[PDB]
Amino acid sequence: AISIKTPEDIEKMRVAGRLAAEVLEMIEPYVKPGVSTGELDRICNDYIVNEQHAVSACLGYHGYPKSVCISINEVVCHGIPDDAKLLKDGDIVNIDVTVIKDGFHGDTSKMFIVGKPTIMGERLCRITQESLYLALRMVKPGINLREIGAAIQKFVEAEGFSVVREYCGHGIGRGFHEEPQVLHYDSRETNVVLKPGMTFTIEPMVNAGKKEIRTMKDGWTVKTKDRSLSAQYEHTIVVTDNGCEILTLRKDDTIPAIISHDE
Ligand SMILES: N=C1N=NC(N)=C1/N=N/c1ccccc1C(F)(F)F
Ligand SMILES: [Co+2]
Ligand SMILES: [Co+2]
Ligand code: NA
Repeated sequence: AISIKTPEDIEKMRVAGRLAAEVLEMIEPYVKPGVSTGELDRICNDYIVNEQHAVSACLGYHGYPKSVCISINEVVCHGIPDDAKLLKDGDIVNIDVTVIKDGFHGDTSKMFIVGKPTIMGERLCRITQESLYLALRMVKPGINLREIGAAIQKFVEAEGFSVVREYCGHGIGRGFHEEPQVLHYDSRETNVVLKPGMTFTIEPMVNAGKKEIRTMKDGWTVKTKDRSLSAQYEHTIVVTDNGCEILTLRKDDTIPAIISHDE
């Protein structure tokens, strides 16, 4: 029961996506060594609310206590903005912003690397993003979700990394999570054939080591089961008549906003 967004609806996604991508533009300057994840959440929430005049879709969603998730190193997802957590040299850092504005969600996230990169997180972060872009490039009317998922996996495995299975991109709209599920791997289960006007996310979680994850005592923080690094990027898109438009693109992104397969 995939909604097909209207024109007016799609225009609201664009706004909401820009909003969400703008939070992540805003925050980069403040992503330095010595800063606290607790501090960043403070910063993004103030902005979301006061400046952007939007709400976090994070906050109180299943009891989520903070306004953005911010995962570090071997934290895979849903890390908790913690006033005592500080960023060190060498850290790979995901911050996931999801925003509602005028009743539509925008949902995006990115890796920041902090101070002096290391070769390994410099790399895992690169593949992770290329595995998103690869997939972004496949989206068009009549392709199957299954193809996309299979493709992300191969890319990712060929580099000696694994795709986290527990999480998936998703339908998005008036709801955070809508059909379809966007698995980032192959499944006889998946058989979705895309149509002009579906909105959804692509957001592969990629581990440097093995694909097994583990939730912490706090009920929230997911880690690598082998403490290997993990990394994620996410975008929201609309399928178009000839391809896709990416609705949460940033100035720092290197793929076009509009993507066409037509002649
Ligand atoms: N699937 C997701 N893509 N972006 C997000 N923020 C996603 N999920 N967030 C979840 C999922 C379950 C429970 C709580 C959250 C929260 F709060 F981080 F948003
Ligand atoms: Co997100
Ligand atoms: Co998402
Ligand atoms: Na991580």
